[PDB]
Amino acid sequence: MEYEITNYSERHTELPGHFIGLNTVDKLEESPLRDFVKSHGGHTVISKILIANNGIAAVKEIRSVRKWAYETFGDDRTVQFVAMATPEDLEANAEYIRMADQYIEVPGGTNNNNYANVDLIVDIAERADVDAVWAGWGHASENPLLPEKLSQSKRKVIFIGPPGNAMRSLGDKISSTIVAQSAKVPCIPWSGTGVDTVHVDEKTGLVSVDDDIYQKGCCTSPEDGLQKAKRIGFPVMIKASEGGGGKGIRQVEREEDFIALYHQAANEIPGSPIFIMKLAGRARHLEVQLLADQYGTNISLFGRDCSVQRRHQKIIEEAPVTIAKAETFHEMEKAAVRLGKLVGYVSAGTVEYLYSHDDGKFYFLELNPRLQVEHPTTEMVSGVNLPAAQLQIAMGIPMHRISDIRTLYGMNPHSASEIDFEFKTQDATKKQRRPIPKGHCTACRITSEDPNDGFKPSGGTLHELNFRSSSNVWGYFSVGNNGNIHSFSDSQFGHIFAFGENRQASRKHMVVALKELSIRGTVEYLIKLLETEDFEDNTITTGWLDDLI
Ligand SMILES: CO[C@H]1CCCC[C@@H](c2ccccc2)OC(=O)[C@@H](C)[C@@]2(O)O[C@H]([C@@H](C)[C@H](O)[C@H]2OC)[C@@H](C)/C=C/[C@H]1OC
Repeated sequence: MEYEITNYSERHTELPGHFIGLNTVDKLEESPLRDFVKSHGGHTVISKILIANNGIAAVKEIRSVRKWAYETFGDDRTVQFVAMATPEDLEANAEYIRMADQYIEVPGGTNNNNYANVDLIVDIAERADVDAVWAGWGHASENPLLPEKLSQSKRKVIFIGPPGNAMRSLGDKISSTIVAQSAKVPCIPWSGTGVDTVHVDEKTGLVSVDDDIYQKGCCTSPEDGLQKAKRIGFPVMIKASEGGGGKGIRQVEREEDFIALYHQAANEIPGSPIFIMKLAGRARHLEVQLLADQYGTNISLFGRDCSVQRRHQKIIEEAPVTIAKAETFHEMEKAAVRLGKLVGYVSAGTVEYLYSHDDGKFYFLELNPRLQVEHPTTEMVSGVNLPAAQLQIAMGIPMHRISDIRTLYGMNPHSASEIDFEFKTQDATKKQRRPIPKGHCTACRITSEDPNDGFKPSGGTLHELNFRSSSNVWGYFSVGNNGNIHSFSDSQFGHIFAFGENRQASRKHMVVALKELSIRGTVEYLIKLLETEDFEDNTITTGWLDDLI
């Protein structure tokens, strides 16, 4: 078969070498896959992928890509998958291992010994002679050394995700906020407000902040920090930029406690720079789904509202966002895009925001440089197969030649016409359709207890739920093997996704599914949360669930 043609050869010359793989279209024999990549403007044929993950992540990657492969080439194995298999996963007969076209055994224990071990991943990538590695979420997905070492290999292995430079462009909290401010993204009042000068390596695009600028947002002494705190207004947070987890951080309610608490945080992470920031109160946590190709094009795929949290853990999330005014969320989308373009982002990513419904303002929190477990919420309302889009982007195919994206913008999916994603001109508004979310999706995190008792557990590590009473709901529970904290566990986590024509409908469908599920040997509190007046009226906040407890 033939396709409409895109010639991006000039643009290919500008791309950093780490984007280019070994099997480039120019020196490759004709084939369905090669023809597709070439005609669509891509540079490298990715026909074999190593999955540096397990559980639901590995299963989702395989199913999403194989579905795209089948729809596109009539052969769902056009792009092969190699799996990494720990003794724990092998012993549990994990589905992803059985699904993969091939697999390689790896050491057990915590993930630093396997799925998150960069050197091992690179070694296996070479041994398996793969074209690319997909990490997804968790494990080493956010480790810049992964794409860097993969590209340094003589096998020139591609990373299906953002480049190391993009991940590094957003360093500690201080450097990260300054970069955001340089991209004109509103940030929470802090000791560095106004500091927005960044340095971009004219050759690598790596974004950094010179020491003389970085220090502009740091405290020179406890007394200096107090002065900065007074200006910002109490309560504030004292934070050591090099702080780990919950160390090097202290909330200050009153001036009188500042100095003492400053030393407490400083002493936990000695020598670390310290910055002051206003304390976020009960508000909203919104996310913008970012998708970027290798040619500077960053777009948003609407967003998600994950305000309902417990101990900072997302429990209930929905897409698209509805609490914010349409134009205000569009501003969050645009700011996310500005940031993505600045750090040279590529692939899927999320920009998190703090949003106050009382005054309608929003503030940057962070950019998670990875695809998230709850991504199907966004996939459902946008119609975009995200793992397939990531794969095409990794092959060098531009945003406008990704079929699901063309469909989202109301274009003929077979056409090669350029798309103006910013709708800047009358011509663009004439040939394109502004994306509109299709329906609504509610996602709930669910937990289960399946103690390891010697008895052979139900085969597989991904237990799927096929609801008999609901038509718009799907869910799963997964055995947590080889985590960073637990190599195996009695507890099992998962998610349930429910679709509806609108917020009320998806909510209703979720409740119906949960009730059906509750007829099994957990989700009882979820049903109550979903049927509360506050949730129904959408008057919840980031502190809502914690206040109920
Ligand atoms: C682990 O694999 C599960 C994942 C299900 C995720 C929930 C489900 C859904 C969302 C909301 C409500 C109900 C169900 O989302 C979907 O089915 C949609 C969005 C989606 O993920 O389907 C997958 C792809 C075509 C693509 O990525 C995307 O389509 C654009 C296919 C491969 C389905 C795989 C499933 O296995 C059969």
